Amino acid sequence: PIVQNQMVHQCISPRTLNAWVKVVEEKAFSPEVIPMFSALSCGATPQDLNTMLNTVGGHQAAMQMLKETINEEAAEWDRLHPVHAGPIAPGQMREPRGSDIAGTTSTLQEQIGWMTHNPPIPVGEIYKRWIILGLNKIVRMYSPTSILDIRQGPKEPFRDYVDRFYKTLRAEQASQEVKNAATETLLVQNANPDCKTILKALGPGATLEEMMTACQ
Amino acid sequence: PIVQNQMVHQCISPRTLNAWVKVVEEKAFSPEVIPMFSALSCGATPQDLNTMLNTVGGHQAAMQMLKETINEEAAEWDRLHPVHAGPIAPGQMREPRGSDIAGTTSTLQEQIGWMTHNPPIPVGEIYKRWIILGLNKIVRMYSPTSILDIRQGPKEPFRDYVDRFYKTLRAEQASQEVKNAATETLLVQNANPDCKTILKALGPGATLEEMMTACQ
Amino acid sequence: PIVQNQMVHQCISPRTLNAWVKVVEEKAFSPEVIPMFSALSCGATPQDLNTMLNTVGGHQAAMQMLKETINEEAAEWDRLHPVHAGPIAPGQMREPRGSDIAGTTSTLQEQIGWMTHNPPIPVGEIYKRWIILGLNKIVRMYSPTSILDIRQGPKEPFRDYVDRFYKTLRAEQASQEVKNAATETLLVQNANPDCKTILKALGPGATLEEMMTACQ
Amino acid sequence: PIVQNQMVHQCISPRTLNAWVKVVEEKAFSPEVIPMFSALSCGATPQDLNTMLNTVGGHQAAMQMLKETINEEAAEWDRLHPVHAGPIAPGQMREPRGSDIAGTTSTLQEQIGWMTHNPPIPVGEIYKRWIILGLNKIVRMYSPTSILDIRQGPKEPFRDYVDRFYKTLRAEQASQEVKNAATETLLVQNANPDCKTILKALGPGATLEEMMTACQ
Amino acid sequence: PIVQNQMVHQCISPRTLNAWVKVVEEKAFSPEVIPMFSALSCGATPQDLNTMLNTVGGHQAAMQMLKETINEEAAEWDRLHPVHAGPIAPGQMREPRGSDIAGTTSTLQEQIGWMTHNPPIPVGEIYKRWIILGLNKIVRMYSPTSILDIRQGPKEPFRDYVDRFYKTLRAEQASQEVKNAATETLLVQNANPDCKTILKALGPGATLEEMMTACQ
Amino acid sequence: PIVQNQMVHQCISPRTLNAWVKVVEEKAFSPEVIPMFSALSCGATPQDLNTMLNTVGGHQAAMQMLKETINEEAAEWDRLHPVHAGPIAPGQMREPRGSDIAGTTSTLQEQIGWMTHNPPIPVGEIYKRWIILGLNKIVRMYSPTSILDIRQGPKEPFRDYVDRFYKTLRAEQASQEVKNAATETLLVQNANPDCKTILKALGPGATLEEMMTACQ
Ligand SMILES: O=C1CN(Cc2ccccc2)c2ccccc2N1
Ligand SMILES: O=C1CN(Cc2ccccc2)c2ccccc2N1
Ligand SMILES: O=C1CN(Cc2ccccc2)c2ccccc2N1
Ligand SMILES: O=C1CN(Cc2ccccc2)c2ccccc2N1
Ligand SMILES: O=C1CN(Cc2ccccc2)c2ccccc2N1
Ligand SMILES: O=C1CN(Cc2ccccc2)c2ccccc2N1
Repeated sequence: PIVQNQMVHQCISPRTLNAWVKVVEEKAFSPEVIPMFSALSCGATPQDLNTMLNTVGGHQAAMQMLKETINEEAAEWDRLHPVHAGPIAPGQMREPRGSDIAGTTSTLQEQIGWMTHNPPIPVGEIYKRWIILGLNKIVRMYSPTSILDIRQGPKEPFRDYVDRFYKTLRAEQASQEVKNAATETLLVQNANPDCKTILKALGPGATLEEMMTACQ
Repeated sequence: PIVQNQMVHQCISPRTLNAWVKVVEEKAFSPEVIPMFSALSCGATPQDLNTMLNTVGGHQAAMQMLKETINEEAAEWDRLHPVHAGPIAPGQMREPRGSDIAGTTSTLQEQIGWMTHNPPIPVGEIYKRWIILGLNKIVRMYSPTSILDIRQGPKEPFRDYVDRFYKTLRAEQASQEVKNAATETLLVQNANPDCKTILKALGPGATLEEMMTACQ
Repeated sequence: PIVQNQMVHQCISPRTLNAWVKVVEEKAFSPEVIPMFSALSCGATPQDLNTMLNTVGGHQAAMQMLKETINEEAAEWDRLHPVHAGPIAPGQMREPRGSDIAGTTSTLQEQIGWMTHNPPIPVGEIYKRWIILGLNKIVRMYSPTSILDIRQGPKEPFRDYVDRFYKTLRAEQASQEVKNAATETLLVQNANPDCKTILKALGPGATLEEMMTACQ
Repeated sequence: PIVQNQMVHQCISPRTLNAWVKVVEEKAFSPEVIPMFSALSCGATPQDLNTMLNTVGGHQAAMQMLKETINEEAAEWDRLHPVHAGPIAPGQMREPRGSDIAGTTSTLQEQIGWMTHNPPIPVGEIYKRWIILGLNKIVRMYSPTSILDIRQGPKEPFRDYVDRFYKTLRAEQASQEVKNAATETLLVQNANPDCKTILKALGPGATLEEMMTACQ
Repeated sequence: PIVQNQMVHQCISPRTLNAWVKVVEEKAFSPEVIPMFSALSCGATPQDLNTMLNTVGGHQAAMQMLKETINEEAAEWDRLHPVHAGPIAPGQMREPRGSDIAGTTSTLQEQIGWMTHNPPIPVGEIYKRWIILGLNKIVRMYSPTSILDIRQGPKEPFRDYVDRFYKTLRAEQASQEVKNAATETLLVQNANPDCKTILKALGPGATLEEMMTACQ
Repeated sequence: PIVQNQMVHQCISPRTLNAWVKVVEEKAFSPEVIPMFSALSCGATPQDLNTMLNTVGGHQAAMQMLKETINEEAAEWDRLHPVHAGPIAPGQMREPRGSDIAGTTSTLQEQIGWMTHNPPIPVGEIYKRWIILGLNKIVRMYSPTSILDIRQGPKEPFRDYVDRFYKTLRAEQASQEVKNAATETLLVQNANPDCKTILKALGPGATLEEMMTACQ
């Protein structure tokens, strides 16, 4: 990555490389893997971002969908920021293309130059955005269960049902508005008869704390 | 986080990310997880605090109650510190809102600016307070056992009973006044007949050391 | 803790937090846990000392006896160093109370101010002393076996007997004078008949090396 | 390696040495091992590159093919950059040969001199290129399965088939053009009858996301 | 310990504390534990040396013999370097006693003062010498087998016999002169008849390499 | 070791000490242990080199052959660089002897003085050379199998045979000339009849890549 002490390139650490590989091995495309990807790639160059994706041995269908997302974003970058086709000014910073941000057509030195310019051209953060957009599509793709089939079992603790409910909603990537809203509708409709009766009785404007307390 | 050598942003470490994920995996919302959360989030930006919460794959009912606690606190921040609605002074520090402290509407650069201002606007510590208040509600919620059902078994060592007693009291979050007070009342009432007889005999003003020595 | 490079606050490390939690999990209140507590808390602020104690999930009877020891010491600090009750001199160092040393009524900034004053008011070391005094009472409390029941088995190697003997004496916290003295008395009385005969024959002023060599 | 704080030699870390040995033990010449080799050898001298290859205990047929690749590249370096045969200018930088880049005929000091010259003679990066070219030949060699035998099982989830497909294609080292192209041909021909029918129906210009969604 | 960047006190690391505890748990007083003790205590203060010994939970007979060795050495230090009994010169370095070197009567600050004086009074290294002398007595004590009972089995590879032989000799702490000398005498006498015949035939002045090659 | 930030002594790390001990425990005198020894001893003083060898608990026949190799090299150093026998010039650098390089007769301070002189007297690297020469003799000694008994099994994959072949050749320490030469002779003679027929047909000047491809 690029770190302080002034802004300089540092080798990606064995600890970082290993954490990323292990999390994918243990968690595949469970949603929590995305924020972990983001955090492990703090200060990453495009090269570092390619390194972490390349070190993954499985999930090559995901990696191939991911490349499709990156080309779409690359093409929209190029549509928005076309670069003049002439030869570059001797010893001057060339403008980055989509493929330069994705690190397919840029060197580490070019990447350093952009990310440490004043002001920075933050190619690391631009590419991380493309990748995370791509990873989110995959999370949703690999979400195995519709929220509509998350229903509380006759003998299932309400807390365990809410855990499954909100885990499913996270993979299906319903926004926060739909997370706080489902609280007074689908969460209750999908509750078992006993709890549903208690939750109906509470009235509307019940916090999730109040609902969860109410169903024991 | 933000650390010295002057005050600068540092990437959250793989060691830190992994410790937090593991403690939640092993301990869920056992009370000792909260002080561990606090310590692992030493110097954290709002972004870092969101990162540690986001990296958690389970407990999504807790994470959703947590968001409710954060909105209540956000709203009370906004009620107490309203921000002028105008466009910002070029290159000047804007005042943070509830949502800026919770890191939903603030950038890392804004967060750095606040936390490294002279004097600091300590948005990291303000948000950690909201989160810990939220986590404590959850600890109490997930405390499975009333102190009233913690009673010493006929053949249970007094020390093991006191361990269960004070573990339960910690999850139920009785204050220190009620921890030092329960010593001369509920701890004795909940003791087995043999030990209760010994503890009655000691008289009042017996230290817990004295009680525990007295019951072998 | 507080460390050099000048004296500055540093976050307690994940490695430190984890070592302390694990040692308590593996060793409970075996005496060797105390010197390990001391070493893991090198340079600790009162806050850090509370952090390490708070991160412990079990042993809440011990943690509650510990608080009793800390209040006694707090009260003796207050008896010895009363603080004037007036409002503080603007931007000046207030004097610490018992509760400020125990970190219940002091901020991290106050704690830093004291421990980095010239000369230091070493609140970290004052509190570590209180805690270790408290932990030693607990070690002795949780010592399961009187030295008087440590007797060499008919077929037990003398070395294994001496190991049990001096382990017991450590938990029971006999001073060094009583450790070097027990050598020519209780160690011999508690030996098996065969070894006792050999040890009687050696005469007095036999080193433990000489005794252990003598009993094969 | 060579790192900043100015450009200086640093010992290869135990963490780095161990990561490389373990990845080869776990993954042999699975393609993801190459980008991991590249990342673990960030800032490496030729000596460091020889160190990581030498620390490998198995795969000596691979290590011997690797040496053949390195001699071919060494010979092409020498063909392109012949060095004058005279004795060197006292205290001056000699020009590197193939064998000097491969670290068989160069000292660490010479390697440091080249890699830290202004501008650098980047012998570390030149040698890493030779080695990675050699490692890629081996990956392809050790790829056990033709893409032509990757066909979706009657009851095999389309996602699992695509994973095998694109894993195989990676080991066989088909370029990106042939990865994005196989999408509308061999991936579909190799699908099971049910999915093939669905994929035929989609028409051409279907994204892999669209195909994978379409086959459930 | 005391380290450079000028000479300053550093906290003993969790990694160091844990390595020492584990090596004693795994290896007890096998001779290789002593050089490991020495290396783990690089730059140690007397306090650090007491910390590593105190963190050991077993082997309290050894720890008690160790204290006897330390008092003997302390007494010989005092016999050789008596200290004037007067009160100290305000703000001046007092001379260390045996008990000050063993860290029983000295503070960390005093220890720092001595070890960082110009020239250093190297109390860390003086105490490490006493301790290692004490640990060596214990290694020999706990050596279970006389070299005289190390004899090659009828079917035991000569290499395995030599391994047992020289392991035993190390615990029994025969000097290097007696290690290189035993080569042409006891090693051969203790060999099995077949190998003994081969070794007799070699003649004297045979290297251990030559002997080991000769016996297959 | 000795490291930069100017050239200064650093404690050998717990990580380094542990890596070396573990590699010997897992790999004994498999050839790959030597380059790992070299890499773990980067910047080592003679003292550090003795520390790593001393920390090894087994293989005392090897350690004793090793000492014989070190004395031979010590004696050749003394034959080549005799030292004047007079008393040293006050506060001046004495010349090192064989035994000073092997760290038996030199202090750490003397070792630092030599290795940090301008120019350096590189006693660390001189001793590492002696040791590695000694370790290589042992690797060959402990190589269990002649290359002549490495023959491809009727049903053994050619790749697995070549792996055994070149592993054996590495332990037997045939030079690179004999590794690249054995390719067109012994590798083919030792192949099974089927593969031998294919390899004979290829003709001479076949790469190992070509041979391995040819035998499936
Ligand atoms: O090296 C790389 C480059 N890219 C970007 C890319 C984008 C589109 C097409 C090819 C490559 C990548 C994307 C995803 C996984 C791994 C990688 N590995
Ligand atoms: O990213 C985030 C932001 N917040 C604050 C928030 C507060 C209220 C509503 C939405 C978000 C959060 C809170 C809890 C767990 C995870 C997260 N993750
Ligand atoms: O936060 C804390 C504060 N104290 C001191 C205290 C002293 C007396 C009464 C309450 C608190 C403490 C003591 C022991 C274990 C954990 C803690 N945790
Ligand atoms: O030491 C080395 C040197 N080389 C380069 C070399 C190149 C060609 C011939 C001999 C040596 C090497 C290559 C591959 C694996 C290990 C090593 N180990
Ligand atoms: O704290 C200590 C002090 N000493 C030196 C000592 C020397 C003689 C008598 C008492 C103490 C010690 C020696 C050995 C193991 C542990 C320790 N722990
Ligand atoms: O301390 C040491 C010194 N030497 C050199 C030596 C050389 C020859 C004779 C005695 C000692 C050594 C050599 C090999 C293993 C361990 C060690 N340990």
